[PDB]
Amino acid sequence: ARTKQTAR
Amino acid sequence: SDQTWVQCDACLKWRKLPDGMLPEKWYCSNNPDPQFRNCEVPEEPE
Ligand SMILES: [Zn+2]
Repeated sequence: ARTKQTAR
Repeated sequence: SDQTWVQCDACLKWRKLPDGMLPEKWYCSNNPDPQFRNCEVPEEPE
């Protein structure tokens, strides 16, 4: 799967 | 953060996933959260 992390 | 997002391969929207979680292809229908389990649901903001 294509994933990305954002800085929550 | 860090919030994990996955992109639906059908509608291209990004969906939040629980921390620590996958198939090669992923779709809204596979969402553990029933609120975001249909491609019609608008993408959540960052
Ligand atoms: Zn979708």
